[PDB]
Amino acid sequence: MLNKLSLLLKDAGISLTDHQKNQLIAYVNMLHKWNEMLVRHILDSIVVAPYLQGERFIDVGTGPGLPGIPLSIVRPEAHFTLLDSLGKRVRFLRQVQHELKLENIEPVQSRVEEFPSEPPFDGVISRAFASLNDMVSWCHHLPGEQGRFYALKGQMPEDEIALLPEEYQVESVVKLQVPDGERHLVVIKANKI
Repeated sequence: MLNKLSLLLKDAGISLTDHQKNQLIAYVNMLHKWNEMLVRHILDSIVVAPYLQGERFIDVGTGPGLPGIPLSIVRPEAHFTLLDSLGKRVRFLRQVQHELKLENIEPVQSRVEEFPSEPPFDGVISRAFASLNDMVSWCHHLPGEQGRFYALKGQMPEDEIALLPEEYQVESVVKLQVPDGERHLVVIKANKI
């Protein structure tokens, strides 16, 4: 009830068509039934949306759709595959897809490998892993030759970056100062050859 007002207050800086906001609104009512952390997860997912390069993305271990759903709402021209191992989450995501009438998402049940990934993704995102290294190791088969790994951290993840395999490079780090509210988006790519 008061979650929206807070979310509206936070969006101060991000534009959103009434349509996009209505989908977001419905999503919060559905997510609430599924269950201030919620608002914070929705906001984080939205602020990062602009930095995802490409048109084909996958959210590994999406759960009830975080950051996946909020991302699909604010990036209508991009396609988001929402992956989870538990059919219960996938079924929820399908309801959401129906309620908000999302046309750019694909709820799919499968573990990381059980997933085809025939046609590579431009971007892989996830909040299910303990560290950057874990994420890249588990999702390594997903990004195209030019695809990227996106991870949202709080303070500069110096140790985790240092623990990244030589075969992977931090292409960029986006320090976000909006909201404490310290946020760093790490963009990783596999080194060629």
